[PDB]
Amino acid sequence: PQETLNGGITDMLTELANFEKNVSQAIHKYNAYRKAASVIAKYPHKIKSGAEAKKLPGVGTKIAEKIDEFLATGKLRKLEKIRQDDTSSSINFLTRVSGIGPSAARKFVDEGIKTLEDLRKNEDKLNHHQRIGLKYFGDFEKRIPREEMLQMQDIVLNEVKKVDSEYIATVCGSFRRGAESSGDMDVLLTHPSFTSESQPKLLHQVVEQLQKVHFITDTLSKGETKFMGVCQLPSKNDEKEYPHRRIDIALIPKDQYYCGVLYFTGSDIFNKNMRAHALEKGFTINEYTIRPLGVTGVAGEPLPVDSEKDIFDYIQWKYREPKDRSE
DNA sequence: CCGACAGCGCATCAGC
DNA sequence: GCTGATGCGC
DNA sequence: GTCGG
Ligand code: NA
Ligand code: NA
Ligand code: NA
Ligand code: NA
Repeated sequence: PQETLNGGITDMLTELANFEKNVSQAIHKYNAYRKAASVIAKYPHKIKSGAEAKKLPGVGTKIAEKIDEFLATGKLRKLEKIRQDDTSSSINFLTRVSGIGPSAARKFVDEGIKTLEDLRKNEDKLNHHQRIGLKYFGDFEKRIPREEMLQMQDIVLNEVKKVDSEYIATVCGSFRRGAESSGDMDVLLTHPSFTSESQPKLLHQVVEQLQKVHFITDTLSKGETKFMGVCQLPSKNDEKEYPHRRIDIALIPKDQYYCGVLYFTGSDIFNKNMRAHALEKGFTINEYTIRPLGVTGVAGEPLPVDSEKDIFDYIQWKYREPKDRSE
């Protein structure tokens, strides 16, 4: 629905969510507020009272009260107060830097480091990830047009195949469901040589090649199975340079690849439904495998999965195009 | 009433 | 030095 | 903060 419908309420709950996560370090309250904000964001009527809102799953007594105060006064005293709070607002803000979580943000503010400028001034107090996060603070908050995602995909698929044409790489996330923009790029990689029962350089060789053609520009973390870093499309020679983007690359055993593609394609709501449906059919589906459940609930050995559809077939679901997995 | 609310890789800390 | 915990991100 | 065993 139009954001003007209940935007004031959903904005309020999202702000409350952020303070719970970043300042109070109450992750479950953060999630409670987010869930309330989502269910309301989807509600196709302008809410007139807290009681009305309380009918929606995830909206309880306290949020109903807050909605009543917001409807009557156009604000919430508690939120107004924390907004103006120098320490709390700075803590909340610093967590926007990738690599600075609630613990680091609190420590920085405790010692008088409150702004990006302060961070810029205190490099030796930042770890590698945090320096990269500061360096690209603005770029990381920008979204990526699908057209750019397509150019990025072109490069990733090309270089992967160049390293070894037996690699399989899939760009997942909402991009794969056809979204018009992305927050970052999520690449799942496999190779027939690598199974759950079977090399510690399969990922490295790919990351290296992407660095050699100057696509990958920085590394946040790199192990044998997961890479997280930064990339940038080549500039059109005279055109303004593209923003640096977050890209993750994960190596997954071949026998677990398609479970991974399904999972990381989502959406999150689709995943919940498919997993439920799988249960009532006597299957357990997670990120890695689908397994049968015996009559007393004992999980059997993972079943053979050679495609996304193999998974749909097990639980008697008709195959669903990623474009159709909004829920 | 009171516990669940996901789980795991990687970088780094804390303890030995 | 080694192991396990913690912070962080997803 | 909300849900539910
Ligand atoms: Na409710
Ligand atoms: Na952060
Ligand atoms: Na953040
Ligand atoms: Na080849």
